[PDB]
Amino acid sequence: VFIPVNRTPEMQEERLKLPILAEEQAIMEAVAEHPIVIVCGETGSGKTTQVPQFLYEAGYSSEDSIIGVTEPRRVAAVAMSQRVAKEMNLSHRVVSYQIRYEGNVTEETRIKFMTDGVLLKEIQKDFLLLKYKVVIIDEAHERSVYTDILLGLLSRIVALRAKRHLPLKLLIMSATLRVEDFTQNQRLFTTPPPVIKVESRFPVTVHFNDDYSGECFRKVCKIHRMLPAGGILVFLTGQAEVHALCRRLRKAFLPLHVLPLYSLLAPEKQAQVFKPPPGTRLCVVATNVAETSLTIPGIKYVVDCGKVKKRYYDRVTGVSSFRVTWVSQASADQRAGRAGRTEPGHCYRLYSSAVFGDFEQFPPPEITRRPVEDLILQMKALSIEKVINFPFPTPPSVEALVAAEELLVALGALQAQLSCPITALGRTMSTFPVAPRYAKMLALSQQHGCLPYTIAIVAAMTVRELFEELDREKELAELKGRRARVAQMKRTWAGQGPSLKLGDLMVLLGAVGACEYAGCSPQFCQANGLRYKAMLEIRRLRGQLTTAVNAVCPEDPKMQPPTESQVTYLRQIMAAGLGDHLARRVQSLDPKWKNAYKTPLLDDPVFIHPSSVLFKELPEFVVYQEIVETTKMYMKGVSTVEIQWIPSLLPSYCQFDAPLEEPAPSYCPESGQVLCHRASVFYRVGWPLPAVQVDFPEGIDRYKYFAKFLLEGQVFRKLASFKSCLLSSPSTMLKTWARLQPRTETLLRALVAHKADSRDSLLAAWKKNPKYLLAEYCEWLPKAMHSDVEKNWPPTTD
RNA sequence: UUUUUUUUUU
Repeated sequence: VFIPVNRTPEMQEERLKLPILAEEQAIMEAVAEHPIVIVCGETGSGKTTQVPQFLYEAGYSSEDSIIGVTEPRRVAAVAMSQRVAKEMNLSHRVVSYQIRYEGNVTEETRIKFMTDGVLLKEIQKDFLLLKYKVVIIDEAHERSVYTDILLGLLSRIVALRAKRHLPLKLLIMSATLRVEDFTQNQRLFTTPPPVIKVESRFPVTVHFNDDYSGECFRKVCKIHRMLPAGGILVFLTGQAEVHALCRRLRKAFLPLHVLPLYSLLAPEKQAQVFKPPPGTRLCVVATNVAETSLTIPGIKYVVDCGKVKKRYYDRVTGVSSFRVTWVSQASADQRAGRAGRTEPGHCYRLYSSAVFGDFEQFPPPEITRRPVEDLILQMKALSIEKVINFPFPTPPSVEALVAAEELLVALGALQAQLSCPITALGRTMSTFPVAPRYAKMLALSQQHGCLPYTIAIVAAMTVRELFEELDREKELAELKGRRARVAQMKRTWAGQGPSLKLGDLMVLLGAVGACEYAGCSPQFCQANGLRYKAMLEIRRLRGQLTTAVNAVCPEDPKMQPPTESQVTYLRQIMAAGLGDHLARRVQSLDPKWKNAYKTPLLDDPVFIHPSSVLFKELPEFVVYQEIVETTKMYMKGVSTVEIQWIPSLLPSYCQFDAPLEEPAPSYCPESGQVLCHRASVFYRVGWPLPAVQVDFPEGIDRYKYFAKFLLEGQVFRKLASFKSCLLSSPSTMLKTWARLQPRTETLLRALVAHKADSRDSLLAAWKKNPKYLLAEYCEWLPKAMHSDVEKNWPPTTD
């Protein structure tokens, strides 16, 4: 049971400062008595660090059974692993972190810190989480997509483990007080788990009072002249406000060190905030990064916009947009908490006391605001067929769940309309750590040696804000030259000719290749307008994407430039990934459509993005990565599609009239199926598409054509020897002068009975009984031949 | 056709 730690005297006093220590036996008694415990403790409560220690003291860690702790951030995983390992007297062999592309875990590991996504991937490998006896899910109040999928899954895992008489304990740790979606949720936890509230210790003063930027300049002005020396933090909506206020404040200046903070800021400039100020007071203009991501020790006065920037996905169109709205009360309070963490602090809210009540208490969960295809593909891999049966803490919209299954079926991830389970292709995609669209690109890309190219493109698309912003006399020319420098570079990476057809996606590839060519130089990144932090993240992601692919397909990471054929094959892999994102140029009217494109998903005209390399080229068909609305509805991530590609690449999105007699249907040896040329038209828009070789539609005519090719020996080459001796032509399966011939019906009926319209279908039928078509096939040969046929009847080897 | 990303987990 009990396990020692050997506390050092100096860390003892610190540890005793935190409040949760008093309630240790209370939390440990709850954990023993209940299967699931919810621990609610504000920042500084020390719950995250100490609760794994308590359970370690109670002996939950063991050989097969360890304590796990899941976190939203990578940083919080590693940092927490280190702090606990030092707060206890234990090696990082015992207390470890696992994050995306780094590791710390050993058989010695008894407390494991991890990101929520890492736990999900373990749930894929073993759904029972046998290697865990306790799982702690921390920062549940953040309600990230992975916390939600984890909480719903673990309720089932806890149940499955319990009936196996191997109890798994789940502890849910929340900084905020409200857990209604957990306690009141009948589907998630049939019995409301006990809720433990831990108080913690530096009070925050809140002051209530068109453009939030102006008042903030005033507030920062008024505070600074008036109040004692202490850190100033201002929350602003976006980067340009941050820069507008910093330059404005620098112009304004007794002491003041002005530092702008935003997530994409260069890590060097970022770091300036934490270090204390050089007769100069600290005032930092920041986005939400200061609210959670960064903790600034010297801050004593915060000024609050009252406004957040968020990204909204339109379900009908699929389109994304960036809008500014009122903060949540919890976001408003948490921003205030930043003010007074190591001294009494001041929060001045630029909204009225009345406005604060108008705020939505809790921000909407991140799952409801975005496509959920990645999760459902994960859920389908765990055999969760009925998505609505899943116990979402907050369920996503119906249209969101229906859209996802439509996309995942369209990629081939989910089979077949009564149900759609994961496919073999869908199962291997589930392993890849990227969105299922790019996941299919990866699975599709295992050919022509462009796999590292596609891995690089996908990695460059998955990363956010690849290119440095560089926006908003002699100083303007320095900045303006940089833009022309980066634009010229973007064009240089994307060649002219077939290379330019890959467009923006080629520009990402050429950016990744050029960066790796210079050994990912920070000098190179600043020279060519690439972002250094993003480029490193690109490199790490390519590594993890390359290792994952090797698991699926047994077979030099930093690459060499592609040949023209490779670039066009890259175009086809990308178009197949982005099938739902196809636009056609308009030619015929309204002045709004002069250079526009039309996409079936939305009525409005869409345009190539002005910074895109395909902007002036304006090809007739493109696939876009995403559509973002600002002033117009713009296509970003654009690549060219050759119109004839569409039916062979995106057959699910097309509608074919009838199979064509000219050219006549053929048999495909690789597929094992009947092919035919079919004319097609895109589903909602009505775009005419040429006739191309496509699989023959399922139907009674398909069986006839397959039966013809089988008798000719094309389907199975063992039967090909007999083709000379057949009594009537194989052609009589389609049409015959001998109407009363029974030969053709008997073969066709037997084929229908076993749904044998393909090599794989018939080969399957021969497993269930290997003499399946023997009688019927013999009907087509003279009797003397029958015995030799039966002797080698399976016309398949193996 | 003319560029206006908040924040983060595999």
